[PDB]
Order: sequence, then structure tokens, then C-alpha cells
Amino acid sequence: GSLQGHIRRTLRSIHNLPYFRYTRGPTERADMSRALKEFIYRYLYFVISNSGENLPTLFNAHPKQKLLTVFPDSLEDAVDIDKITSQQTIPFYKIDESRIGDVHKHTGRNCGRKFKIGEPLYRCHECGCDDTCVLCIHCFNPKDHVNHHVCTDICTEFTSGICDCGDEEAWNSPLHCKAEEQEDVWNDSVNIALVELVLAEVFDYFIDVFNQNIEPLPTIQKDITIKLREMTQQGKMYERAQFLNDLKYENDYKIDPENYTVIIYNDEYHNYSQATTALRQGVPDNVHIDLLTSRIDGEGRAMLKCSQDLSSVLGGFFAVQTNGLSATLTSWSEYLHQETCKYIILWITHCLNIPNSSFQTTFRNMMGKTLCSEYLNATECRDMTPVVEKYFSNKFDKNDPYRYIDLSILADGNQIPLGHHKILPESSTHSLSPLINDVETPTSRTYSNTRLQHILYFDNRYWKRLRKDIQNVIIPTLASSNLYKPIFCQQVVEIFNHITRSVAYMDREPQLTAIRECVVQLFTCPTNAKNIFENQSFLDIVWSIIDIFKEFCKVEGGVLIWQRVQKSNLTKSYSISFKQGLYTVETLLSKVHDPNIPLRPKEIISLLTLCKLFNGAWKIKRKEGEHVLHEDQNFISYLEYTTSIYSIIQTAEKVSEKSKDSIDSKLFLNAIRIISSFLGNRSLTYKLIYDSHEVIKFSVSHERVAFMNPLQTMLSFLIEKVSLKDAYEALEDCSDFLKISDFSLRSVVLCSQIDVGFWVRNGMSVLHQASYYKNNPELGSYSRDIHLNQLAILWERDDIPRIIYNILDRWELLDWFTGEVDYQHTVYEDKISFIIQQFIAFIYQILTERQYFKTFSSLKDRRMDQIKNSIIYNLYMKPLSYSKLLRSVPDYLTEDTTEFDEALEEVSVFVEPKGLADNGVFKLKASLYAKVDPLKLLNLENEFESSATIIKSHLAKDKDEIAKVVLIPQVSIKQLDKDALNLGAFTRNTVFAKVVYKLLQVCLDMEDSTFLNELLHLVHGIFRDDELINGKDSIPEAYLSKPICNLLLSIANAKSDVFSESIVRKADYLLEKMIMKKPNELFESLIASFGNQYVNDYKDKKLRTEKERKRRLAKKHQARLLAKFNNQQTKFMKEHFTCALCQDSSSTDFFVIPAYHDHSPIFRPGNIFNPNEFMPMWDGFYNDDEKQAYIDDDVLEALKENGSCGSRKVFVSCNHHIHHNCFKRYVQKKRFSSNAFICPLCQTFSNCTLPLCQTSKANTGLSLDMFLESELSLDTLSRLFKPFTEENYRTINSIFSLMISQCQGFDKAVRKRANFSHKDVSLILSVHWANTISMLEIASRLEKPYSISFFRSREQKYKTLKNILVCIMLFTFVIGKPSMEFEPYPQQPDTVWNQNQLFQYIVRSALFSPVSLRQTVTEALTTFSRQFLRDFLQGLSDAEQVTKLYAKASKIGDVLKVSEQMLFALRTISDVRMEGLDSESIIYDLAYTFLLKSLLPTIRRCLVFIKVLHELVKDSENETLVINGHEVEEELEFEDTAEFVNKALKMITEKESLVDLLTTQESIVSHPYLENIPYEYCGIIKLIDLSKYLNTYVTQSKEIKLREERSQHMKNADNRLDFKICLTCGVKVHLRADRHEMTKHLNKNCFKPFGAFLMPNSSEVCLHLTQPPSNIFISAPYLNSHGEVGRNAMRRGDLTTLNLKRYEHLNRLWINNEIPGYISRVMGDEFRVTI
Amino acid sequence: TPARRRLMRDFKRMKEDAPPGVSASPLPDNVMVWNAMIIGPADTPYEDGTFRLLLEFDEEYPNKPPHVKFLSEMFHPNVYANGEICLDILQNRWTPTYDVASILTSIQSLFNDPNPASPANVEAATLFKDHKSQYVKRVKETVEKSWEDDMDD
Amino acid sequence: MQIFVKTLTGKTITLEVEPSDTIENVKAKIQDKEGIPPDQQRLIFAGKQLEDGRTLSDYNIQKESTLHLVLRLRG
Amino acid sequence: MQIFVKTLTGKTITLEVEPSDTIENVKAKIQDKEGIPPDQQRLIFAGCQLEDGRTLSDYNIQKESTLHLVL
Ligand SMILES: [Zn+2]
Ligand SMILES: [Zn+2]
Ligand SMILES: [Zn+2]
Ligand SMILES: [Zn+2]
Ligand SMILES: [Zn+2]
Ligand SMILES: [Zn+2]
Ligand SMILES: [Zn+2]
Repeated sequence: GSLQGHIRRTLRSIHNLPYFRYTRGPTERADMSRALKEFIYRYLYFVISNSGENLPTLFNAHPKQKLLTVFPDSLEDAVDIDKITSQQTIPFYKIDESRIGDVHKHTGRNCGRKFKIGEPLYRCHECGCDDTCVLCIHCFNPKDHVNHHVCTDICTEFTSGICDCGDEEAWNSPLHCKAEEQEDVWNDSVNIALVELVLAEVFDYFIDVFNQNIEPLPTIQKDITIKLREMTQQGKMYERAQFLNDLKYENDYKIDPENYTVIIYNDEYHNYSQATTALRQGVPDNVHIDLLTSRIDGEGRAMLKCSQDLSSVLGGFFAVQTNGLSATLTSWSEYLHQETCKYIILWITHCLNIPNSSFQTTFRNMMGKTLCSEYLNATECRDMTPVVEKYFSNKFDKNDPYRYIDLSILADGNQIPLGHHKILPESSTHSLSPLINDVETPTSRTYSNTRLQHILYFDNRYWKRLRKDIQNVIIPTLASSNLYKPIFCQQVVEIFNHITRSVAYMDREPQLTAIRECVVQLFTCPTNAKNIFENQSFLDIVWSIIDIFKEFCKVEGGVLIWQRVQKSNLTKSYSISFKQGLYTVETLLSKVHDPNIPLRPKEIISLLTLCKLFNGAWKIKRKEGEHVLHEDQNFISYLEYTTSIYSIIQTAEKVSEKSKDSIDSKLFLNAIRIISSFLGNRSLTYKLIYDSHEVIKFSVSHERVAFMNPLQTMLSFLIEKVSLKDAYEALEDCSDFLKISDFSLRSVVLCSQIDVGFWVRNGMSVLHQASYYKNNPELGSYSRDIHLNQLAILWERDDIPRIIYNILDRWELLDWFTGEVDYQHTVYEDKISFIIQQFIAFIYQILTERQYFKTFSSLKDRRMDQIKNSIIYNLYMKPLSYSKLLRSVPDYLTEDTTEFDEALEEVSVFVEPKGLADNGVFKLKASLYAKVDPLKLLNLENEFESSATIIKSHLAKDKDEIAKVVLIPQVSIKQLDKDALNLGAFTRNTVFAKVVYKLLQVCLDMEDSTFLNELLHLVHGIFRDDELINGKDSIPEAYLSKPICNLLLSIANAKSDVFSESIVRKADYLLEKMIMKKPNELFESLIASFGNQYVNDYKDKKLRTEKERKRRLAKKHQARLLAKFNNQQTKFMKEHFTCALCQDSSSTDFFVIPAYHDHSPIFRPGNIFNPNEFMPMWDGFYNDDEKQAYIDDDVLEALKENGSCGSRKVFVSCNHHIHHNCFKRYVQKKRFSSNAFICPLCQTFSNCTLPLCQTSKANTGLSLDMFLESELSLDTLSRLFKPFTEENYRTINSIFSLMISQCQGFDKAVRKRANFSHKDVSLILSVHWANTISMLEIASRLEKPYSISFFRSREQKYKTLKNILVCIMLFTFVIGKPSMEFEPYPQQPDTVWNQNQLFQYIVRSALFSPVSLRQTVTEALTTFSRQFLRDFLQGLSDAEQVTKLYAKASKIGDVLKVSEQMLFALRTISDVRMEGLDSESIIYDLAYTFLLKSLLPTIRRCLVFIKVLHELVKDSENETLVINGHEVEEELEFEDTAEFVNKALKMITEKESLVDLLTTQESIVSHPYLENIPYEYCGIIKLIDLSKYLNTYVTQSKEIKLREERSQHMKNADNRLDFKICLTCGVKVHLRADRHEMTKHLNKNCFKPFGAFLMPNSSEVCLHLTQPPSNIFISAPYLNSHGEVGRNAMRRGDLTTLNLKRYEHLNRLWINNEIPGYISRVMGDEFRVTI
Repeated sequence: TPARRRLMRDFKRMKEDAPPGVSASPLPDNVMVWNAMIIGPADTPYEDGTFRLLLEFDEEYPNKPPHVKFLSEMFHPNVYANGEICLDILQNRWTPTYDVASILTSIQSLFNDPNPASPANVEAATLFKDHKSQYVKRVKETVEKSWEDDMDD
Repeated sequence: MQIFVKTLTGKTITLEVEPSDTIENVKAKIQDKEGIPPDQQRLIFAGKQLEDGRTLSDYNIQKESTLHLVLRLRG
Repeated sequence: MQIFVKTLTGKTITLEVEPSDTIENVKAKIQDKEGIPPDQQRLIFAGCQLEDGRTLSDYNIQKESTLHLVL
């Protein structure tokens, strides 16, 4: 009722308010715009609700910022601006919270959910009926597609679309939404009527205001500017004011006007610089106009000035002509209404995000109904046509029916104007005219003329932001609405020509057109396409696109030919026009319901009219003389558009094949007749060579020739679809098939001519075009041309010699063949042999492949055979990976991925990868080698002998028969047509026999073998064809009259030097085969020219290698020359550590070895009472997928401390000896910083150095025996060092002092600690050495034989350990021991300095304290055991939980049993009164197992210490380590658990067993490191446990639970799939495309020095080293279903399983701190830029 | 002279153990010059092909690699038309430990697979990349010529 | 299965390499024994080079075979 | 004897140079025809630098051949 009038009065009075009345500065636009947005939102939300009380059902009643009411009181409370500008009201409409889970429940209706940036798209390659059907996260059910190819793609900025759940037509198989797997106020009539009223009024206001917005129209803006100029110089302002008032927006609810402004519009004419210059020239008063104004233009439009007085603004308005920017003059009220409509559209978009499902399903339906209802109010609303008629009568022709649409203006009475419709009459469909087929133009059309049509027609008046908003709000809503989808399709089709003409000719920014979205979301649907085809609207679309194309046509050779655009197109609209039109045609054809529809007379003639303009449009001429200065670029557009047409033809073929119903043969015959007649209408020069032989005159080397000929391709297709006899019948009676096949043969000849490099004088562009013509991605052009030539030969049963003369003429070989010119001086010059090779290949191809003439059971089998042949001819050269195989095979073959995979599986056998970074390869089956013909078309890229020899090697039973076997030509007549059996006619003709004879004779005379093998294979194929046709022992009579057997005999009885063995062996095989067929008629020919004694001896020569004598003489020569060399050597001799620069100098300068000194993330405390930590025994490396990656807070803090705290640093080096002077020269010359550099041998990163002294065991009796049994004083081993020298001693002092000063690997804490001197460095060096030993043990844990794992395969690690030990010993001996006065790491009662403090004390006692090792180990082990037993027994949370903990441990593994003596010992050490069970052996057993497992790392590290001690004292290089007369490896290989512990105690401790050790008294020593011994990690230390399949991290990210990083954990972080995964800690890192791609995870919340991140999307793991900014990418340890790794694995969405060995290699790379070294080595020369 | 002792223990290494298919010997008047032999490997196109080499040694052999030239006709992409196989990484700042036997074995290895990047005989490289007929035939005829070239120095 | 390997100077390297082992792992063993980076090593057997992706059995390697190391000649 | 030399921009120059000539002579011809400084340019044949001392026949360059010229 009054609601409509109230809405109209309010909306049509925005400028009437005093707040907006006066123009304001740019900073006051922002707050005014915010006020307008809030006012419009509030008012429309109040009205859309019933009287303004239904809001709480939509928005939150009590949001934040409450304390000014949440909702407006009444209509006046929402319309006022005093409250809004006072910032009193609150934005109640905002729903930006964490409760928005986009929960949408739909049944049948399309999801229609627009995709935000970063959201995945699940394009299933098998369920989807096309390549456009995607799915959203909430609509994707992974259960539906076990074992499918699901290509997951990440949504980007330019990728806009909707989900398609519930669309039964879009999916080949029914799918279940994930949601379905798990009082109404908006459904009453009153509310739906009210929302309909509001939406209708909104759209009517929008259309009314923009219908009068003709100012920014591209067609009119120019003369608006011109006329305004004219009235400003001729000084007649009255009519200027009249014009301005006429153009001003008008409504029914001095002399110069006021409240005016100047608005510029965005375009692609200019970049930022030119626009900024134009703005600066426009108005200098605008502050920062080159800065603030320019970026606003980047999003829609902007206003540069505004004032009441028009005189000032108009002077600056004329900046239009400065740079051509489409700037218009507009009134303030008009701008206000335009901004109002922009905010209205924003409000309509916002309304679609309301979570209320009922509100959405009502709002969308009513909005669609208003959009699709007929647009009334056309009469009442102001008609804008009279203004343009009156002011621009010159450009407005009265009689022209297209006077309106040529100006982008509606018709009189506000109706859609008349489009350039062109319906063709049936009387003009009989034949295909050389020019455009005759059509009629109707002068009347009855459009629906609805609101949606007006909005789409006004698409050239909007700005970028408003445009994009309008498409985003209209296209998805209507397209997804299953009720209004067909209506939307009809409405946009009826106005299709207007849209296309607008985007082509009249549009400022064509690339933002709505037609692309319309076609994508509408025409890609079987029902819409079926409805379009049922009418003639498809013909209208085709003819609109043809009319777009025909404006650039040209006349060449009696036909209409498309041309490259040369007119000024700075807007580039024509390229978008062509691309969009061709895509529309291809899309509409792809979804045709009835395959006969495109072939119907009107449809076929229209499609052929479209495709004719590009038939031979591109011509090239063989440049001769001077090479082309600049490569031609014109061919690119022709390539693009002809590729589009080729795709059109291929899509037509695909839809013909896939549709079950066949096609009426009459339609095929009619199409053949039409195309053949049109192509025969060509004009060709003729010539005669003999009296009665007439051929076409055309010199390819001189005249223009075309590669791509789509019409011949269509003709070949159509002839193939029907019988040969029917195809001949459909041919026009007065026609010459040579006229239509000569162009295809010209293309073939041109390709073979450029293949041999004849056209090198042209640029590389012609070679690119030629390679494109070969193996064309969309279609087989070359094979179709060969087929056309085969048809031309087969259909000339009257004048067969004429064909051969013509065929050989185009190759320009006729001058040589007839004897006109000599062989050497042909036009090809020296390249004649290669051309003849190609010619023989061409003839063999004509003869051999009869595929197009075969009849298969089904088209599926035909496609399967094509795929198999392509795979076979691509594989036999060498086994290849899946990615390379897909790259080689033509694109149109690989699209059906399932068929391609089936064919590949049937053809080849999978070869598993062997290495750790190689792809799985496919090897062609041996039995299929017999089916490879190395001369057929598929092997065109390769040479002939190479393929021949490869097939022979794969076919020879041994290396003896590499060149003694012949290749049978692949010629057969199986399943062949009756009329196709006579392809051998032109080969068996006399003229071709003479051609072969002349070729063989010239080959003998000039002695060139370049084309000889091909010629012999061709002769063999000719004989095989003749045998297949006639039958047994048949020979062509043509080669008998002309004695070719003499030439073959001359080939055979050569000197074995002119021709190779393969030529000789093949020729004799041909002779024997034909001689055996008939010897009598053939032996006469030989004696006719070669005499009798040759023939008689030939039989004696037969039945009895030649090179055996040659090999024997070569061997004898070898023996002679080697004897000579030995004699020379004898007479000559009768006559008579490694540095980097000072080779053989034997200098005493110390060899400093580069090393890496940095922290490690492998140190972590292990909480006691943890069954997962100490119970499970380790059988080497493993991976548990069932447990999700997770980290504990204490462990995370441990990694952070390891990154920060310097007490966990470790030395790792490459052991490459280098002089100190040479190292200094390397530093100075290469300018690396001394702090960090790269080793000059392995290029590995290094930061710290440590010299090695000249160790020696001479004149001493040291061994491990007195190391175990007597003191291990560091001097008692330093006695090994040789005596020094004063110069050497001071040099040592200097080098150690400079290393101490210049190396930052030393902890700053101990550097700044009190009483720190140069004598204290030994303690921290020993600490780092113990840390390195701990690293070695942790790494050794990963091996299967953990007892002796650390001994094997650590030779370089042992060398590093020996180097470090020698260096620290040299430092101590030279400088002096500090007497342990200063403690680098005080035993603080709150912090843990080192996680291996037990072994730290062991090292400190062994090296420094002059006491026996066997007693120090016992002391340390006893103290740690006492501490651990006290902690475990006196621990809590077990007294009533010992039973469940024991049960859990037994579930994990097996708990050892404690004997009665061990029971007594453990009770004596400590006993508990909490034992409440009958038998308390459970807690004792648990304590036993826990103590053993906790102690085992210390024991193994002690064994490693003993090992390095032996290596330091080894007598010989190969000396097995022996302890107490027993070999450690022999005595520890098969020792497990308690037995291993006891044997180790016997080996390393002065005691005899664990019981004996426990019996020892409680000796107490106050060493700093024995108080409150920390407990370290017991179990295997490695990276996180990745899932079995990488698809889980992509497909099922919602299902998988993973720990997340709070850094930037907002903005739909719960559904985006841009994240990485940290393998060190399991914390998933989200990539928000900001702040260095989120590299911050290293600087905090994880280990800092380095880390490895996994990217599931690309299936590659990245390694980061933080000291430089460097990082690398390597293949993730995931192996694809088809053997592939890297990014190629995840593409095409194949199942990606886990390879354990590769992941173990990654773990071993990470643990040993080789990751920085690996990263440094990968770059090589690139790493230099870092330093 | 350090270079003389270098060549002396190189000769000792050769006399003790010579890599298969490779042999060399210096000259009495000038030990600096050498005469070297190379046999084409078994599966290569150069099968049983024996090719002479000539090595004129610069005085600073540790600093500068010897100047090497073939004494027989060679058709290889990495071998110049003058027979002067070029070495340019042996003179780098940090060269690996090398002797004459090492470089001879490197040449023998190169005889199987050429290095298409940075070629010496451009026509040989283009012939190897495609149109292998003339390449294999020329290799065979060069083997024949090397066999026929009986030397009597 | 045991093979011998001679370095550039002539020092013999003793290795025990499984018949199915890859050439990349062989070069890893070489650098383990000596320290020359695997990417800096090319192996030649009977004068022909060896590629990383094929095993020792596929190259006809018998017991106590001799594999050589060669230079680069990238020039 | 024509060989095509491709410059940095993309333009190609044909030279009627005899095989007996030197690489430095080829550079001199290129300079004479285009006024380019031969010192800056470094004629490289399919990835191999060309020495001014050697001749075209030494590299065995003949008939059509593309010689990229990098300054
Ligand atoms: Zn599926
Ligand atoms: Zn759904
Ligand atoms: Zn969905
Ligand atoms: Zn030195
Ligand atoms: Zn190194
Ligand atoms: Zn992390
Ligand atoms: Zn697959």
C-alpha cells in the first residue's frame, strides 16, 4: 500500500536533504559515503522486515558494543541523519563473528555458494559431466569417489564461480551432499509480498536512474565533450545550461546551474603514469592528485573536483582531451543517486549472506521473480531518446532500423532496441557461397523487455566495482535458481546480439563484460543448450559471432578470408570479442542433445560459414636471399583462432561418438557435397608436362602456402564417417578431387620442406608454425591430409599416372625426374637427399596406414586403438615417466584420462623406481615391438635408422644379430573396406616403378645412403602389399620390365664400405624373396647386364662374418701398438695429507678443517611414567599414521630453547684439510665473511673451523686397555702428539686466539660469565663434543640393528669426532687445563642446561679427571640409577594406577621380569609402602624396564666414546675394535635388552653385572653435573607421523585434527587450504599470502635455525635455513599411484601413498644437521649472493 | 723441478697399473711430451677404434693443464677439427687431484656420450642431435682410418 | 658383493655393494669412505659412464670388479 | 657462405664470410655492418665461446648456422 509510495519518496529525495545538498571535499566524501551506506542499509532492512519488527529473527538481538538501540524505533528513526552522523546508532546488520559456519541445507536446488579466495575446488575428472562442474567444501563427500582423479584447485582472485551440488544433470553419477550424510515468519504470504514489493521498487529505481545515465557511454561521450566545448567558446551559455539540465537526472517527486562535478572513468588505454599526468594537468589545486586520485580509479571511478560554480570546474573538466580518459560532467544529485544505487547493490549482496535459510530461500526467489518479470513503469519513467534525438540528430538517422542500438540507447517508449538480427532463408542454404551466404534482416522483434534485460543492456554505463557487484549478485543467484534458470537463459539469449555488439564496438572496459559469466553459468547445461537448439536462437548466436568476424574479412583468390586486426584497437575489444564468440560456439556445440542438430542444413551452413573465414587464412612465402631481420609475430592470432575452430571440430566429433544414437547418412552426404563443391570452386593454374598429362602449376618455394585448412579436415572427417562409395556418390559430378586434395598435399610438402631446414632464411616463427602443424594439440591435421591424399589416389582409377606426376610435381622433383635438370642442381641444392627421404616417407605413409578405411566394432575401440598406437610409438625409444608420456601424446587423446590409463596399462608394464628421487617409468612390452613400423606417420619426429636399430636390438636374440635382422613393414587388410584394398595401384604402376629405379640408380651413382634404408623399406612394403592383394608368390610386373634386381644386386655385392650392413642385409633379403617367388623369369634379367659368371658364382656365394677378418686385424694392430708402447716405456725407464694450493710442499702449516657449528632440535626431555616414551622397543625407523601429528607444551618449549640456548650446539664437518694461509687467501680473494662461508671442496656451508694436529702413536704403548683400567687423563693421550717448535707453538697460540675471538659458535652466556678466561674453552668444547656424540647415537637409533647401529656407516662422523677430539686436546695441551675452577653451566635449581648431563659428566670425568674410565662410568651410572629409582618409586598418580599402567605397557610391549636377587637389590636401593597388592613385583618390573630403557642411551654413547678412543689409538687401518679379548660387533650383534645391558656393563664398567653394580655402596661425590640429573627423551627421535595418503591433508582437512598456529588464525582459516605443515613440530602454518609467505614460524613457536615444511597441494617439502634468507624445494616423500613424485604427482588428483624409505632418508638428513649443508649444496653458485 | 717428479710418479702409476683401453709413454729427449693411446669402449660406435694422442706439457703442470692434441682424424662433438680436445676446468682455482691417466680415462668416457652443451665440432653436434646416419657413418670411417694409419715413429 | 673402486689419483677404495644397489648409493658410499661429494663423481665401467637410475646388475658388474672415477670436462 | 647471427634484441644479421676467416674477423664484419663494439660482444656457438684466434673452419662452421651474439 503506502509502503511503495513511502519508499519512492524517501529514495527520490536523498539530495533534498540539507546534509548532502552542498558539495564537499574529498575527505568529506568518505564520511558522507559511510553515512549513505548506513542509512540505506538501515532503511532497507527496516522496510524489508514486516513493519520493522522482524529484524531479531535475522540479526543478533544483543550484539557487542551495546552500551543507542540495536534496531530502529520506526520509519523516521531509520531515515534520520542526525543520529547517523552523531555516531549514536550501531551497525546491527554486521554478522562478522565466529558463529558463521555457512550452514546451508539444500535439497535439489543448487548450492550456488560463491568461492572466496583460497577455497578449494574439487573438480572430479570422472563424475563431472564436463570440466566446469566444481564442488565446494561443505558439498564434497569423499566417500563417493574412492579411486577417482580429483583435481583439487585453490580459488584465486580471477577465479569466480559457484558450487554445483544437487545438479543432477551436471554429474554423471548421483552424489550425496556432506550435510545430508549427517513458527516460520518468512513463508507467509504477507512477508513474501512485502519483500517482493521492496525488491521491485529497488530495481525500478536502479533501472530508472541508470536509464538516464548516457553521459559515460563510449559512443556519445566524445560529442558530449565536443558540444560542451562548442558552447564554451562560442559563448552561448543558455543552451549549454539547457543541455546540462536535459542530461541531468530528473524525477517527479544566475542562469547557469550549480552543484556540479567532474568524474573520470577507469580504462585500459593508459597505465598509472599517463593517468597521473592527465590528472596533474587537469586541476593543480587537487592536493596529491597524482597519488590519492590515481588509486581510486583502480577500483571503478573517482571524482577529482566538485564546486557550485560551473565556470571553475569546466576549465578543469577539459582534461578529457589531454589523455583521452572518459571523463564526464555530472550533477551532484545524479552522483548522489548513483552512489545510492551502488550502496543498494551492496545491500542486496549483503542480504544474500544472512544465515536464515528461510529468509534466503524467500529473498532469492522474489528477487529472481522481480528480475524476470516484465518491466513495467517504462511509460512513466523519463524517455531519454528525445534528448539524444534533438541534440545529436546528425548521428541519429531516422530511417535506419538500427539507429538506436548503434548508440546503446533504448527505443521510444523505453523498449529494447532492434539488434542486428540475421536469419538466413532456406532458399539460400542449398550451396555455400564463396562470400558470406545471403541472409535477410528482419525489421521487427518482440522482446520480453524485462528488468534483467535492461540491467544487462546497461552494462556499458556502469563502473568496474558496480559492474562486478551486479554480476556477482545476479548471475549466481539466477543461475543457481532451478526455477528461474531456463527463464534466465531465454532472457539473456533474446538479448545476446545486443550484448555481443556492445562488448565488441561500444564498451570502455570490455573485459568486465557479463556475457562471459552468463555463458559459463548458463550455456554449460544440457537443458539450456537443448532448449536453445530446439529454437533458432542458436543460429542467431552463430550469426552474431559471424557478423562480428566479417568486419575484418578480406577477399583473396575468389574466397572470403579473415585478416589480422590492423585498425586502432587501443581498447583491445576485438580480441575479447573473438575469444568470447568462439568459446560460446564451442560450448554450445559441446552440449548438443541430438548429434544431428549441428548437421542440419541451416546449422551446418552457418557453422561452415563461421569456419570458412579461417580456411587457409594464413600464408607464408619462402624468404630467399637475406635472412629476415625480425621474426614474424602475426601468426599468433591465426594460431589461436584456428585452434579454436579445430577444437570445435573435435568437440563435434566427440559428441557424435559419445551420443548413443547415430547420424542419418543423408546429412553426411549433404555436408560432403557442400564442402566439396565450395572447395572445387577454387581457381588453380594448370600445366601440361607430356601431351596428355595435366597437373597444377604451383611452386611451394616461391608462392604462398597455408598450414591449417579446417575445411579439408572437416571433409576428411565426413568422408570417414560414411562408406567410400557413398562418399564418392555425394561428390559433385562436375568436380576434380585433385582440386580439393592438392591443398592438403601442399601442407604436407611444406611441412617436409621446412623439416629439412630449407626455410632457415625465414625466422624461427615458421619453424614454430611447422612444429605446431605436426602433432597439433587439438586435431590430427597431418593425418587428415594424408587421408585426403589417399582418397585422391584411390578415386582416380582412370588416370593413375596423372596422380603420380602431380604428387611428385609439388615436391619440385619433376624437373629431376623427367631429366630436365640434373640430380645435383635441383632447386633444393645439396638438401635434395633429405627431401627425397621425406618424399619416400610420405609415399610409405600413403601406402601403409589404412586406419581411416577400417571398420571397428565401436568408436570406443577406434579411440582405444589410436591411444595404443600413440603410446607405442612414444614409448619404444626409451622407458618414460607418466608426466613425459602425457607431454608427448597429443592433447586431444589424453583428455579421457580413464581410457588413457587403461590403454597405458594394457600396452606397457610398470617399472618400479629404484633410487630415492626418481619417477616410476613405463617399459613397452617386448611382444609389442613386432608392431612398430619405424616409417609410419606416428614416428615422424624421429629419424629412420635410429628407430630401426632400436627395434632390431629389442628384437635380436643376441648382440650378434643387431644388424642381421629385417623389419617387416606394417601393412595389412584386416577389417578393411572393400573399396580401400586398391591403394597399391599407384605403387604397381609403371611410372612409379621408373621413379623407384631412377632413385636407386642415382643412389648407386652418387653413393649417398641418406635415403637408402627408407627406399628399401618402401620396396619391401610394396612387395608385401602386392602379396597381400594378389596372393602367394606374386610380384609386380612393373619392376620386372624395368630391371631393378640389377640395382639391388649392385647394392648387395658392394665393398661393404659404401653401404652399411643393414642396407646390404636388407637388399639381399629383397633379392632372395623375389627370386624365390620366380627364379626363371628373374635369373634372365641378371645375366642380361651383369654377365653369366656373376650369377653362377652368386649361388656359390650363397649358402657359403666379413668383419671377423676386420676384427682380427684390428686386434693384431692393437697388440702391435701396445707392444710398441711397452717397449717405449721400458726404454724410457732404462734411460732414467693433501693441500689445496701447496701440493707436495709438505709444509708445516696447520690444516684447518671447515665445520658447521649450530644448535640442533633433537634434544628434548622425556617425562617419566610415560609408556609411549620408554616401553616400546625400537626396530629401526617406523611411522604410525593412526596418530595425528601433535606436540606437547614442554616439548615445544624444549625446541624453542634448543633454537635459542647455546648449550645445545653441535659440530659437524666435511673433513677437508686446508692450509691456514690458503684458507686466508680463499677468504680474502672470494670475500666471504670469516663468520660464515662455504667449503672450497664440497661447497658446503661452514661457519667455524678447528685445526688438526699431526697425531702419531710412535714411541708409545697406548691402547684401550689402560684407558679402561687406568687413568684417561687428557695428557696421557696428548703424549701421542709430536714435539712442537717455538714458531709452531706461537702460531698455535695465535690461531687458537683468533678462532676464539672471531667465532660466534661459542655461547655468549659463558662468554659474559664471571672468571671466564681462554683456559675455559675446553669445557664448552667437550660439551659440544658430547652433544655431537649424542646426535650420533640419536641418528643411530633409526637403524634396524640398534645394538651395533652406531658402529656401521658412520666413517665420516667418526672422522669428525676424531678431529674434534684432537683439536680440543691440542688446545688444552698448548694453553693448559683450567683445573675445573669455573663452571660454564651452573646447576641452577630451576633450569636444565643440557638434556644429556649424565654423559656430560662422564666426558668431564674421563677427559679431565685423571682417573679410570671404568670407575667413572660406574659412578655416573650408579648415581643416575639411584636418582631415577627414587623418582619412579616415590612418584605419584600410580599407587592405585600401577595396574592400569602395567596393562598399558603390556599393550605396548613386554615388561621384563625381575628375579629374586634383583627384587632384593631394588628393595634395598629403595622400597615403598604403597604396595597394596598380594604380589608387588609389578612396580619392581616397571622400574626395571624404565631404568634399563632410560640408561640405554648413556650406555650406547659410552660405547661410542670407546669406539672413538680406539680409532684414535688404532694400530692399522683395518683393525677391528676388541675389548677384553672379544669383538664388540660379534658380542653385541644378537644381544637384546637386559642381556645387552649386562654385556655392555661387562665391556665398559669395572663391575660385572647390573646386580653387582647395584650392590656397590652409595659413594657420594659433589660433581656439579651429578645433582638432580635431568631425564632425556627415550623413544625414537624423528619428524612427525605423516598420513598414509597425502590426499587426507587436502581432501579431508575438515576431518583430520591437527594443532594450529594462532598467528593470523582468522578470515575463514577453518576452511582454507593454503597451509603448510611443520614436520619438526606438527604445527600447521597457514599461508595468508602476506608477510613473506609466513616464514615467521621459524622466528618463534618452533626451532629457529632450520625446519622442513610440507606442502600437500604441490606434494613437495621445503627446507629453510634461517641464517641466510635461503630455502629450497624438494619432492615430498610421497609416491603417486602412477609412479610420479613432485608437483606432477598431485596434479590430476591421483592417490598419493607414502614411501617409507624416502621419508627415512629425509629424517636422516634432518637429524644429522645436514639440512643446512644440503641447502647450501643445492644452490651452488646461487648461495654466494647471500654472503 | 716439481713437474718432472710429478710426471715421474705418473709414469710409475702407468707402468704399475694402466686403466683398460688406455696406455701412454713419454719421450726420452723430452719427457714433457707424451704419446697416448685410447681404445673405444665395447658398446660405443667407436668399438675397437684405437686413436693416438699427443700431449705437450707446459712447464707449470700443477698450475696449467697440458696442451692436448689428437694425432689421428677424429669426428667427435667435443673434439675440435684440429684434434685439439680443450680442457678449461682443469686450470680452475681448486683443481681435483689429477694425473695423465685420469684425463685419459675422462676422454675415454667422453667417447661414449658427447657433451652437446659447449661443442667443438658444431656439425658433429648437430649431426648427433638429429640425423644420426652421417654421424655413425663418419665414426665408422674414422675408426677405419685410425686402424689403417700405421705409425712408425 | 664386493667391488673395487680406484679414485682419481689411483688409491683403491674397498667397497661391499649389494648387486641391486643404485649408482647414487654407490657414490654415497664413495663419499662416506673418502669425502668427495656424490654430485662431483662420475663412475665409468669398461670405458662407459654409469647413470644413477640403474642398478649394478644391469651394468654387468661381477665380483671384485673395478670401477673408475673420471673428471668433468664441462668446457 | 652465409651464416646468421642473432643479436640480443632478436634481430638477425647474415654474413657472407668465408670459412678461412677468423672469429675476430667475423666480429670486425659485424662491427663494420652495424657499428657495434666487438669488445663487448662475445659470439657463442650453441653454448660454446668462440676464440678470436681460431678460424671458422677450426670450429667447422659451414652453410646456414645460427650464432647468438651476446654483448
Ligand atoms: Zn568422482
Ligand atoms: Zn550440497
Ligand atoms: Zn556447495
Ligand atoms: Zn697450502
Ligand atoms: Zn668440505
Ligand atoms: Zn614448527
Ligand atoms: Zn591415474
